[PDB]
Amino acid sequence: RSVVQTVRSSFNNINASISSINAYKQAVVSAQSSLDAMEAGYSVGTRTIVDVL
Amino acid sequence: NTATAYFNVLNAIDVLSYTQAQKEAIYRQLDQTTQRFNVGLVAITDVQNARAQ
Amino acid sequence: TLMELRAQRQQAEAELKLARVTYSRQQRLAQTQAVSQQDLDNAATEMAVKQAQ
Amino acid sequence: TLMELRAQRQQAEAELKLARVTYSRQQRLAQTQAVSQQDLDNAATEMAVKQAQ
Amino acid sequence: TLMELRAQRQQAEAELKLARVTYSRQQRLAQTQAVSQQDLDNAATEMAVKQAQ
Repeated sequence: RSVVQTVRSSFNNINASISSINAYKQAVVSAQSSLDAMEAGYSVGTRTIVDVL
Repeated sequence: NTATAYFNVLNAIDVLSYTQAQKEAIYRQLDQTTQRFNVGLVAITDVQNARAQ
Repeated sequence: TLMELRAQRQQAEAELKLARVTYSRQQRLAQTQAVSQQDLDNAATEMAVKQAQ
Repeated sequence: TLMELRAQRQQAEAELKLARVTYSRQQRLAQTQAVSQQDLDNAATEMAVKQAQ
Repeated sequence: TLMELRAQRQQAEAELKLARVTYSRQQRLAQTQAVSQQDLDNAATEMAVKQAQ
C-alpha cells in the first residue's frame, strides 16, 4: 500500500513541476519586458541604472 | 493517526475551494486589465503582470 | 483682441479632444464593466465642461 | 506695460521648452510602446496649450 | 500702491531663493547622475519662471 502511495505522489509531483515551470516561464517574460521598458526609461534617463538592475 | 489523517482531508478541501475562488477572481482581474490595454489605457507590462498572476 | 480669442479657443479645442478621447477610451472598456460607473461620471461630465468652454 | 509682457512671454517660452522636451522624450520611448497612448495624449495636448499661450 | 508692489516683489525675492537653492542642490547630486535629467529640467524651468516673475 506504501508503494502505491508513493508512486501516485510522485506522478502528482511531476505534474506540479510542469505547472510551476509554466508559471515561472511567464514570470520571466514579464520581468524581461518590464526590464526593457525601464531601460527605455533610461534611454532618456527617467530613472537610474540601479532601478534597471 | 486516524484522526489526523481524517482532518487533513477536510483541510485540503478547504484550501481547494478557496484557491478556486481566488482563481476566478484573479481571472476576471486579468480580463479587465486586458480589455484596459485593448482600449490602450495602460502599458503592456501590466498585462503581463496579471498574466503571471 | 480677436486674434487673442482666436488662440484661446484653440486651447480649448485641444482640451476637448483630450477629454473626448479619454471618455470613449473609458466606455470601450466599460462595456466589460470598467472601473465602476464612477469614472464614467468622472469622464462624461468633464467632456460637458470642455464642451461648454 | 510692453516690458511687462516682454517678460511674461519669456515665462511661457520656458514652459514651452519643458512641455516639448517632455513630449519628445516620451515619444522616443513610446516607439517601444511606452505607457500606452495615454501619456502621449497627456503630452501632445499640453504642448498645444503652451503653444497657444 | 508703490508700497504694495514693494512688498509683493519681496515675496518673489524669497521664492527665487527657494528655486535657486533647489536647482543647485539638484545639480550637485546630478554630477553623479541624480534622479534623471527630468528633475534637472523641472528645476531649471521653475527658476526661469521665478526669474521672470
